[PDB]
Amino acid sequence: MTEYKLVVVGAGGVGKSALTIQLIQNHFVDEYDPTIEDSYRKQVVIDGEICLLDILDTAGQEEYSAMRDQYMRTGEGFLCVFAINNTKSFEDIHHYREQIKRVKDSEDVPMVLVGNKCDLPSRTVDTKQAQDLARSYGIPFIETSAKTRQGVDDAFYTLVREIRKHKEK
Ligand SMILES: Nc1nc2c(ncn2[C@@H]2O[C@H](COP(=O)(O)OP(=O)(O)O)[C@@H](O)[C@H]2O)c(=O)[nH]1
Ligand SMILES: [Mg+2]
Repeated sequence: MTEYKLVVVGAGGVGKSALTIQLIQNHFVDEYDPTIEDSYRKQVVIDGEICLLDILDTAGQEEYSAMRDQYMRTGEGFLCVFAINNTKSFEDIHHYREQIKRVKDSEDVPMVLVGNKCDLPSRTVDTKQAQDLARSYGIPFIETSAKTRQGVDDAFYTLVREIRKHKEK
């Protein structure tokens, strides 16, 4: 069966680890070592196709590790994550998209913009802002909550759909 290599990137503390653990293990972790970068694997059914997901949950401390460049070169799709209560994390998104495009040496890279923590009442990044950004990038935008599981499957599954279309060119 097809294996899709997904990489989750974003500013520290936006919920990259919580989103992945919720997707893989169906539970909300409220504190996960922020220096730990690992890979998680899950078999899922997306649009009737059985496939395997290999997800890399990046950590900022591990960026200049020997394996980061391998997982970056091997990654087919990227989840660009920000938190809706973190204005700076949203403002940083452009750096991550630029880095991925630079490494892939490609303008068109399968990507999805994710606004995490949508369960929280305090929101400093409005949905209109993220929608405008994703539309200018030509990528989907999905609101998620690792706590309540809202949008978690949709975020990862859409990235898989983005990967499939890129393959069919
Ligand atoms: N309320 C809420 N808190 C979250 C959500 N996602 C992550 N968090 C919390 O935000 C903090 C940082 O999460 P973490 O996964 O370690 O972020 P990371 O540094 O990107 O890996 C942790 O305390 C999480 O419990 C969410 O969807 N809702
Ligand atoms: Mg983490």
